[PDB]
Amino acid sequence: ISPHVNKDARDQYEIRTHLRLVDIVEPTEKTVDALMRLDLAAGVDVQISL
Amino acid sequence: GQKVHPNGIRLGIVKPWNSTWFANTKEFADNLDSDFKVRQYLTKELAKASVSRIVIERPAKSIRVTIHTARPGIVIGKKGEDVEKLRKVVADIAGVPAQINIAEVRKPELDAKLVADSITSQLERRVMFRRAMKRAVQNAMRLGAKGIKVEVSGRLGGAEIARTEWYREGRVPLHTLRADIDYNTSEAHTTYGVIGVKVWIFKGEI
Amino acid sequence: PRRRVIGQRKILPDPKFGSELLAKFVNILMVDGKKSTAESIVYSALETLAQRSGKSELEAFEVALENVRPTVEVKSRRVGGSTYQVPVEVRPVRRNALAMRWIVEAARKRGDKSMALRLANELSDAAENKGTAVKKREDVHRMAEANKAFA
Amino acid sequence: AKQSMKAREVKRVALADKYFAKRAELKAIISDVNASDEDRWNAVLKLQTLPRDSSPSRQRNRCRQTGRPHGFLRKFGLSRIKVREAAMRGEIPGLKKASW
RNA sequence: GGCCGCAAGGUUAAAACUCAAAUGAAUUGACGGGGGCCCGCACAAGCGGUGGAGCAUGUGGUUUAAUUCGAUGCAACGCGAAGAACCUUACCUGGUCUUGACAUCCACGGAAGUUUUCAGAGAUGAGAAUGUGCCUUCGGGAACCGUGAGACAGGUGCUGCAUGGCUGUCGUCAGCUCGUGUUGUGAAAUGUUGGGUUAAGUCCCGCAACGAGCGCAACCCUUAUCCUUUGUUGCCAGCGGUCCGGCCGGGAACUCAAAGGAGACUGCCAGUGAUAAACUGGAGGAAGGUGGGGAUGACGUCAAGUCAUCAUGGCCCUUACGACCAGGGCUACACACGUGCUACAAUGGCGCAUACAAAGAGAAGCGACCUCGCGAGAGCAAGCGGACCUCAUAAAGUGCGUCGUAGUCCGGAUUGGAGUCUGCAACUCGACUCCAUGAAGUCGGAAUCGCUAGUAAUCGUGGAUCAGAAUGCCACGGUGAAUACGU
Repeated sequence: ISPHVNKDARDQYEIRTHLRLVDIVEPTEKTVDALMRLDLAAGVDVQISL
Repeated sequence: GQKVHPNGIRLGIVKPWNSTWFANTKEFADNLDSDFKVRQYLTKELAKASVSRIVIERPAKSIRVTIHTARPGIVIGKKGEDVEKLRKVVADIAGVPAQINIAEVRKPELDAKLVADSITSQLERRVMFRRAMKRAVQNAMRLGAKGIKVEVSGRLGGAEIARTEWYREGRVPLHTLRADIDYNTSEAHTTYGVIGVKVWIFKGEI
Repeated sequence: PRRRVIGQRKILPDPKFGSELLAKFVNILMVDGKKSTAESIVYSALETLAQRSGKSELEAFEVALENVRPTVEVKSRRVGGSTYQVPVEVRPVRRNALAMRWIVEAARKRGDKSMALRLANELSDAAENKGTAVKKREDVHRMAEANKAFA
Repeated sequence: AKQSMKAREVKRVALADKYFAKRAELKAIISDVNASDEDRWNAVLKLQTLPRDSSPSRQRNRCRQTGRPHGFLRKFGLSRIKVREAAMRGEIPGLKKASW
């Protein structure tokens, strides 16, 4: 945290990543359409696997 | 002793972030550089419109910017033109489709960035710093704040030896994490060097 | 310390003979965080000593300790820019601790083959009332006797 | 840092991008175990004939905002000082002071 | 000079010259080899080290063409540097350019890819291919390239005693101040002092004082005990299969995962105490008196550190203190110091066989199985942006042999010979592998350091910087002690 020389002065930071899982087994034709049509907030990342 | 940043110590408890998006390790650096350039351009261009906060969000494949200001007429323009120009240039810089939104500051007397900018402008115009500070403290306390503090440092009045001065009023409890404290800073360029200004404002516990 | 209170820490009995004294002895012999080595050394030495003396291990150990326990020591004081050696009593726990430490220190400085043999020989010599530990006890008693005028 | 020291890196990156394909395999058959007796002698010669600034190991990671060649973090593309400033101002999503 | 006295001396009593002060009483601090009361690994009671040997590494000095610059009582010396072969670079020798390596304005000509000669390279002299978008609404040069005149660009050059921003230390010590009232001619005082008490200017009770603000405590993270909700890539009590492997059907109980909750408050019992604040014991409970650990740094002090991360007033150079290139140096060596690793052995060295973890990283990446090599490695080649695959075997320990106090079957510097990998290139100056050689050292003078519990001591594992280069830095678990009478 100092610009020049002091070595025992320090800061410690962390980032946390949260994770969730959902699975659907017997769908219909319209459910996949709705799910691919949906929209989400800015800071959420979503992945769909068939 | 050295103190800790009031806003940084409070992020996540009573304070939000100024940027919101999710990225993997391949895109963090590029996104940060893009945001730096965007904010730089906007601050250069709207230097006369009383800007105090720029919020950037990234949906799937777009960019959304929100500007907090106290002079919406100048930003919006007549029949919505200057915002169109700014959208064009922001899209050019970012590299993807862009959207711009505007938001109001009711009272620029309770905003920590705008007070600092005003004091810096008066100092550049050669007003006396004691008057400059007292006016700010008095207006802030009249319009309903629970406490304020102002600090000014560096070769005041042209003296050969530098100094630091401050004023306070009300309550400013910097050790309590549930307290809404707003903080910002600014610099002034004179014929003798740089002068620094800091402002703390208190609005109650949450 | 100045304004503190020291509480006792619970000790656990030794596996085969439930001897808190022997747990303390193993602790004092212990080195470097390894406890099994010390336990093996202690048990081997005690077994050989029992074979040599024809009595129980506890009895042999207790006789050895009785022949080495002290009763009066000397403590330093500063008066008039000089040093006085005031004689003072000793508590039972300190007696036990001093005895065990002196025995171990004496044993570690011999010239036999293994530590087990060293310890067996040292304990036998102590039981017969001759050796370095008893020499140290005698020296302490003599230095305490030489200073009875400063009580 | 200096403006010239900043320009040098642009030059190096451009040349690496230009000659990547040529340097990749048409010249790195020296590791081939059944290429030929000395059809790789010419490979080594005409590899060393190329410009020196085209080897990726002659690039140094510098801070994007200042140019500092020491104290670099790959996740952010910045140096420690600027990382701290941006973190305190609140412009790095998800980052905060940690304790445990 | 006069008078007095045996003498020592007494009494009356000047001038020239030099300075802008000398002095009394009282006020706020600081100090005392002055007094009173308290605290802290400050002493005392204990356990391991450093100072001697070999080897990392930083500094002083010396040497050199250069050994580039900064920090330098505690609070510099494994410090800026979370990683100097070229590059990084900031230093030296030599070869070269002058509107410029990096920007905005004017004009005049045109458009990016392949290839051969001289150069150490920089950089000069060569060929054919190419015809673009656009308003072609006629030239727009918009895209990029080359050349000429400046207006200007450029500086890791000086001043940290001209500055902003950031940091060390007294010190997580309990203090530092203001409004109105009152006392003194005034500088100032009271409050904040006193009797108890606390880790604490923490709290109660008194008193010309009545009230506030910054600090203390709480609001934040993690750890330990339980309940509810969803069971995959995680789990396997009861049932049935089996190849004896959660491998199969299955189950939602338990371990585990991360979301909402409950719990600890001197809340209860007895004694002491001023009808007071509090103090010493006990019950129940996973946990008891701020349960354990972390983040959090008051008004101020040291003209403390940083113009070299960045920014910035003043000064200074601009055919040069500003670009470009090859080769050297920061790695020198009579000598002095600070922080570390490895020993000087039997609580051990060598051989064979076998228990038991936590936390992390992976796309120009981590790389299994199989074959070849004594070995570092090589060739083919699955899976994995991951509770799924890879890194990836924990070590000390435990059982059976062998060595028998020797400078040794202890210790491992230094040197010769063969190789491997990353990299345009390992001479000066990289890390590893095999064969051979086999040094000092036998517990270290006057000095001197760390530690009060899952701590010290000991054994292994991971990560950032990184093409390649840790014994240093930051993190993780296993085994696991001694002592505190007292000031």
